[PDB]
Amino acid sequence: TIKDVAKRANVSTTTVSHVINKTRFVAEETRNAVWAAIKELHYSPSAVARSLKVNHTKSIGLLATSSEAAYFAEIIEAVEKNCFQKGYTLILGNAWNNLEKQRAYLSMMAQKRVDGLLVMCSEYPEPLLAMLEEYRHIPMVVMDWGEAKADFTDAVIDNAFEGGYMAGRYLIERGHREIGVIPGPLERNTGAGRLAGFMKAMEEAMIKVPESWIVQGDFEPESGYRAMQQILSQPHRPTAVFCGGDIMAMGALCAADEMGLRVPQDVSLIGYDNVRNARYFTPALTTIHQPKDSLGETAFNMLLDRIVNKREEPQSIEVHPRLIERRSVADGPFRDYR
Amino acid sequence: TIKDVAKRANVSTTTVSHVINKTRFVAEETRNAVWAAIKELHYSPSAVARSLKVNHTKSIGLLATSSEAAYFAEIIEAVEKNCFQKGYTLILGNAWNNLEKQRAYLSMMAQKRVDGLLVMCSEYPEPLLAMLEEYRHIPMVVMDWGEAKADFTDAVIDNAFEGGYMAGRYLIERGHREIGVIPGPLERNTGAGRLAGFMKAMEEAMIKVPESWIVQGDFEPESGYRAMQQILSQPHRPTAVFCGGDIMAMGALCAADEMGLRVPQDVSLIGYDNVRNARYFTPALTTIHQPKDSLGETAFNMLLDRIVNKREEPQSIEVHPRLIERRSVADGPFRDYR
DNA sequence: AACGAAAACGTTTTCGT
DNA sequence: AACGAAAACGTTTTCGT
Ligand code: HPA
Ligand code: HPA
Repeated sequence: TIKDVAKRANVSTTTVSHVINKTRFVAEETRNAVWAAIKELHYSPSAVARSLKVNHTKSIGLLATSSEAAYFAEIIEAVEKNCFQKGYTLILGNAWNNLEKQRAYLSMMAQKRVDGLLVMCSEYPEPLLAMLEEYRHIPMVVMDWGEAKADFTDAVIDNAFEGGYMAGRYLIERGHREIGVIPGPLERNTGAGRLAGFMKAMEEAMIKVPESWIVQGDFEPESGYRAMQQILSQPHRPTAVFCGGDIMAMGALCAADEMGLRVPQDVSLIGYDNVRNARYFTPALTTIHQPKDSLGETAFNMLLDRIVNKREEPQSIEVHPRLIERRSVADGPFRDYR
Repeated sequence: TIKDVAKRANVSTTTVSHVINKTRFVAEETRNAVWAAIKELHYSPSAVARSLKVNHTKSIGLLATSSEAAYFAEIIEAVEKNCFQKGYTLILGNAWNNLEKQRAYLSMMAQKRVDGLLVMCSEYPEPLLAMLEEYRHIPMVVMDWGEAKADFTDAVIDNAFEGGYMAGRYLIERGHREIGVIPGPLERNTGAGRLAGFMKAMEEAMIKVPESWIVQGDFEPESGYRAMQQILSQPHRPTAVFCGGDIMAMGALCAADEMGLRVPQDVSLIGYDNVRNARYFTPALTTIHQPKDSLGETAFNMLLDRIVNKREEPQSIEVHPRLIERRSVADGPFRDYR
């Protein structure tokens, strides 16, 4: 088809290619004539052919977990903005935490020859770290670890522990001493790490968390629902709760209401993530905000770098969570006494 | 690199290619030897080369509006499941309703030579219908129109009007006669069409909607927020409200609460979409459900068809909305009298 | 029986002059 | 000055025998 264009125009394909890519000077007349043809012939230059030669697809592949979850979804929309602006094409793939599913997309990706790879897998067992490393040659960044699990990749780090700590500290300073917590999955950073950040503040204050007050969640609203319930469904209940993710908080909130308990009036609740629409939770949710957009833009960037400036050394950038006060928390019993 | 494999194995690339694609019989011995090499050499067959020849990329491109919005996001996660299972690669692109942005991704897409194109643009002006048709040769389906706007594409249709109608009819039959409505954008099917489905039921019942009771939204929680407010912020207010989308409902709900009005006790509210987590709205939201997943799987399918069975004739499939009763609606003044 | 040799797919790019 | 001819990128596939 470039051949076809060359001929309607009566110049060499070499010519046509030069004008289409402004890669060498071409007389106006010639240049026009080309476009002329380019047009009527209705030509779409082939990226496949092109990549075949120049050696890069100008496309990036996101090997994610899932994409419906608010959290994830916001991150993804961000990464996409960035590919778009720097000319990349996004290939989105959800592995749902399945090794097989993962071994597959990974390979499909390599085969399609993505210029780099963004990794958001949530949980990383040895088996997965292992496949990951077989692709060390394709440049890549992990957007969701706490520390840097490997040497063959870039890492953007969230400081999830200091998020955890901030959350607890707020409750503490608000008068609270009987706190419960519904962490998310311990096999995830945003799961374990937020918890532990919360747990230090507790020890620090000599607050002890009765095991019957800690109930695992899985980031989904339903998990929050059941965990709330189980908490408030007992003789002795805390006055405040730290919930590992906004969406689950949202479920925690529904149950409180269902049991006719008032928030924050009967139970205070603090979440985490600061999802796009936690302000419209009822009540407006007080939570820890995760820089979602910078987590994304920051990831795209270390990758480009590696890609463009051909970097070989691993790198890591920290990002920082911060408290957003809204209306789901009220002073606790000890406020006045400090 | 296939050449490299051929040689470690001492067979022809032709051979290697036959075993890698099981496209002709190869002796075990030979077959093994190949894999052998395939392995140590650590070979990843090139899809780019391959597509270059066989003529198809085995990849589909989603030219969407945005992907953070619950609604959209759920649809997308669906389409992705389907590509994955039928071997396709997904290229996600958000045009945010911008013509330019649209003219771009469209072209980037063609150039990358996607096997087909899924279209979800929300609004379709002539200018966009126009670009769309310049790509009539790349097979495509529009997942969001009400009727079939063109002849050069497939259409999956939602019956949004009969969704609108169902919603109104519920309110009516619950005792309600003073209803307000916050529709979404009239330039969108899910905007206009839901409204009109609602508006017929009204006329049908001789209920009239005071213009001061209809306030445009844009599907975002904030728009619901402002529109609620404006409704309840006036001398005479309705007792029930029909809100064009769940997320905006969610915002409508927050404001009611903020003005200290009770739902459903003070105002009844019915939404639309049945987003994944409307059940955890507070109160659990009564709404019209949109088959999201079938809207997706149904789209992927007409496309495959066109792609695989090489279809030329346009086609359209209807899908059907349905009421989900939860807890945001209560009987109105006229319940007993019917 | 089981496999090779060689052209082609649609570009980009080196050297020409 | 302004442009062409021809090889190459990494596969698949037709005909061989
Ligand atoms: O794994 C996760 N899933 C969903 N939301 C989240 N927010 C933090 N981590 C997660
Ligand atoms: O355009 C839309 N955006 C978001 N949610 C929606 N639900 C129906 N239509 C829409």
